[PDB]
Amino acid sequence: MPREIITLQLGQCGNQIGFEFWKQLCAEHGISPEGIVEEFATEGTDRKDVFFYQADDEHYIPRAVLLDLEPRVIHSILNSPYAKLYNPENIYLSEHGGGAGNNWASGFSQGEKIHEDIFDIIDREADGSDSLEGFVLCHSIAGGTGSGLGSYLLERLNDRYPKKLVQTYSVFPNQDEMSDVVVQPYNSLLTLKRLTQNADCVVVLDNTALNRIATDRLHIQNPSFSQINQLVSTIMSASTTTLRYPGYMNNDLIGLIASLIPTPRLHFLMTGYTPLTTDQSVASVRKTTVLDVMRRLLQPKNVMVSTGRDRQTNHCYIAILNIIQGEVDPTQVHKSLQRIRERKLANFIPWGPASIQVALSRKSPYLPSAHRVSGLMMANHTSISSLFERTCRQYDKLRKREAFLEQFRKEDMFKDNFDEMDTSREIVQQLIDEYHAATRPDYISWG
Amino acid sequence: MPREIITLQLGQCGNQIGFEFWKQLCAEHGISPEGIVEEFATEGTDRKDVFFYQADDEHYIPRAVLLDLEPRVIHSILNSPYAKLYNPENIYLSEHGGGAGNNWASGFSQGEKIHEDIFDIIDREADGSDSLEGFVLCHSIAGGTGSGLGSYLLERLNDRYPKKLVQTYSVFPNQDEMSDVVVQPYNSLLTLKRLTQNADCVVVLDNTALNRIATDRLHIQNPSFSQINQLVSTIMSASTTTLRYPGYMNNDLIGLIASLIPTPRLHFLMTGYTPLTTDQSVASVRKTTVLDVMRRLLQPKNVMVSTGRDRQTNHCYIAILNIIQGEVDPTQVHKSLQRIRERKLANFIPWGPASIQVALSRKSPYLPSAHRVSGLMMANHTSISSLFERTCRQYDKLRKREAFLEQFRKEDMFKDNFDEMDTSREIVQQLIDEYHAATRPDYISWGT
Amino acid sequence: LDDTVQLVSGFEATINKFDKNFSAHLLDLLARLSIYSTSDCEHGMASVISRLDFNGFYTERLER
Amino acid sequence: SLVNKAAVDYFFVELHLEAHYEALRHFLLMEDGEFAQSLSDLLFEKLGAGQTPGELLNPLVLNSVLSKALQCSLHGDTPHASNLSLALKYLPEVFAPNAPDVLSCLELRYKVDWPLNIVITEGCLSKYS
Repeated sequence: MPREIITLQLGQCGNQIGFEFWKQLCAEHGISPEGIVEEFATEGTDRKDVFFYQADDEHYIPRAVLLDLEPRVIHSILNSPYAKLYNPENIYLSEHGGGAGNNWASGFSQGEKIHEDIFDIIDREADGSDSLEGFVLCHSIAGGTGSGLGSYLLERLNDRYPKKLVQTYSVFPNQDEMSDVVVQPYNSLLTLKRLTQNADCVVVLDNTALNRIATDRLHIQNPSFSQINQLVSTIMSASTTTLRYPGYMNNDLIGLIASLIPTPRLHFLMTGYTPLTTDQSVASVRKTTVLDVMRRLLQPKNVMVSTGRDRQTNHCYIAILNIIQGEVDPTQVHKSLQRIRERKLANFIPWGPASIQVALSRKSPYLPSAHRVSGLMMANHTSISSLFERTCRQYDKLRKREAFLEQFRKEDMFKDNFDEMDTSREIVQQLIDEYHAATRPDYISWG
Repeated sequence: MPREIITLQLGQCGNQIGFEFWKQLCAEHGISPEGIVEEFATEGTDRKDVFFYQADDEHYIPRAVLLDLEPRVIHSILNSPYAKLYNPENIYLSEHGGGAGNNWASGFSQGEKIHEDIFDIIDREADGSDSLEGFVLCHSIAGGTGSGLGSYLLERLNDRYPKKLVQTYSVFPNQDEMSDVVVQPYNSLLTLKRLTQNADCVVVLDNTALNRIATDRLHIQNPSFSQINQLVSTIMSASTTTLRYPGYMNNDLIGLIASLIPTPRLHFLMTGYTPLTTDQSVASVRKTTVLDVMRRLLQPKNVMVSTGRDRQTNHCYIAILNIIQGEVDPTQVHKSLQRIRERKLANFIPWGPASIQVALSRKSPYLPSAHRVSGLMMANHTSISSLFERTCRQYDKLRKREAFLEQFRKEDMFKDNFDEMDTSREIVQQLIDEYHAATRPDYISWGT
Repeated sequence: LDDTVQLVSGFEATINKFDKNFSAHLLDLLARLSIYSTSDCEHGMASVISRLDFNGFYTERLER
Repeated sequence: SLVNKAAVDYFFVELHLEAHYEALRHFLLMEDGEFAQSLSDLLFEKLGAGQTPGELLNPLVLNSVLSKALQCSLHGDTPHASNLSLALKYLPEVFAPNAPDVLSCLELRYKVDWPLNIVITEGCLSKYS
């Protein structure tokens, strides 16, 4: 049975990501914005039960629990196309509407106040899942609502499902874009803290990389938080297509992630996608070959992680697995490997066996794919530490500067100091160093 | 011959619930509000005699007895479209018109005053019934009249047919809401007592649960009292379907409750229905799946009994029979069972044989089904004890405070003491404990 | 009506013995049905068994 | 040439050779990813728990595993999936620990009717198994 994933949408960015994810899943499965399968959606080959629950034989409800400390995001969700996708009883909006004041601690305290409702929502979504593996929380670490509520949701998932894995998709603030959330580094630190203590795996999503991709590839001069969240949801959809369209390979999450996560602590993954195309460029179905795909994957414009230019450490990929969906010629894969070897396009860890795993996945029959072949890469790359190290450095810089702490000082967790943010930054730095260490032979003795 | 059911309607709320139940039964059997068989009721496979009696060779009269201590409700019945449905000899109206004053004891004393009329109604319905199985009393536990008179009617049904089975759909008052009827907890205790002593199976209809079902399943933001009474009537219908719709199995009330009631004391049943829809919400034929039906029936928000979410106690069904009608895919049933097991949505009794009996029947052409496929479950479930235990605790809390007893002290039954309220609370507590035991293997020794 | 209690307990014991014999024959039938459902991997027959043995009372007796 | 053309048309339209290949892809190639995942998890749980072939390959256990995998599979209820059968080549006394061939006793057979059994030979079905 599929490993079902419950999606928790927290704050403005988290709710936007959840809405865009539900839109993409509906489009791929031919589900209307109301949760009803469209008459054209005759291909019952999609796995709704991974991310959606059936309310009836016809109505598909996302297995999503919406928790926010600010009413703005919930109101925007209720005005989105996915308003009818989520179970309204699984949507928690703070009655006070006052938000978290861009304070992670306020959002966390509101999540704690709505803990019972949120965990009831999560359990209701889980009961709609035939073989629920655990919960995946999608949120941003930079805001107040999405950060605090995301940490609260992760905590409550850990409390309710302590024997189940808890993975989070935590969006770290953009370091190249000026965040409107001046307290974003503190919020990011608190979210990394919660991922360290209550999540089992944290996928670091650097908003800087999302903005860079929007600028260079999507031609978006100023990527909004909503646009970054929608890009993240599109990436998650493409990576989860093999979960949603069951096939011969990659029928479970653990099979996909096993090659990417060497140690329980070394759980910081980098992603890659190929071919990369802008949403506007759907028109030209480029006959991209596996060699062309691999060449495009090496372009920084398609990598979902903004690694700093470390001049001292030659950060590298330990291993990369590309799951390619669509028409793929094995001979094209072979030519791609040949060209990569001649060009030395990938460096692997020297201390153990590593390779490019290939998973073949079907495309949604209801969603026209602009690409003959598409692929998600999951990779363990030491450069992912540079995103985590940069987030930690920003957290430490904000705590040391007390920047935007007055908004955080309204919440008890951050009222007197940001010591929790600085300790979180140190823990995230140690995590980054361990991820970088996993590129080295001494990773065998790590820990 | 059909297993006839005598309907006992007590007080304003009970009489309204009984009237709506008889209306629903008539609609399912194609009986007009005047007692005439509708021309559309060409499927002679329904048991009209289960819910209606013949008053003469041509007129079918619902087996309904209207009992009130206040004349307003009886006059409203005689002024309703169902005025010709009820036997006029089965309508007892107190000459004093004063009602029970929201006092359970006053309602009981009025039932004693109207004992002769009620037992005459029961005997007339039984003699008009070729194979009378027993009486089903529909009443509310929250008022004064409907509770006391309902208990009186249950007592008289047990007295007249002591060798016949008596199943009841007994609506217990909500114990978590502060009732404006301060004596409601005593009333609730008396109704649970009567269901425990004189019914063989009691389907608990919590008006709180009815409101929850209307909100979550029927999308009714503010369930009206009429909507609550219609939900109670729906619960009674689901619990009585095996008596009212004859098939290969469960063709009698005693046959229906035998599989559900392992011991005489563990007779407190909880009910669930899916899909639940408000009369106004007929428009959208929801493609309800077997998985969705079973999940909502096991969901307390859609269950016509409001059990709290106990995380510590594995409350369970003693027995459940689901009669499912419509298009059912075996693969969908299998996926439903898989999801139910993974979510542990239903606990079954460990102490006795229980199964889902399936009878295949054609549907009534006269009853519009809002669902392409529908199913009723009648179940004996230990979570109904949570309603009965809470009602008993509230009764004890009121009796210890003598709350609202001044209205009862006006009636002879409560003039000197409130011992009837304390005995009712004790009976409801014993019923709750026995129903909880029926979820456990030790139910064999329950009540020892 | 309630020696009457003693008569009732003796009747109950006789009923329980008859129930045991009936349950044994039903368990043998259920065991044969289970064997048939297991040979042909017929999920339909497993659903039929789950209808007949929803609480699992006869499943353990058939296994026994 | 006329006979060959008419035979090709008969095999495609009447004998549904393409439909037989589609069924082989759905069931034998584990195209139902959910069924394959459930089967793999149940197999690895039984092998790691040391269940014997008489315990693991018992018709009740095999039928329950197949039913659960088909119920969890989107394609498990398909008529092509109904042509799948889990059979035992041999009954091991004990599941050898860390043996990769522990589950080699299982065979998936595909039934071919006349005249398709001339083309889909028992050797072909044995190779598929």
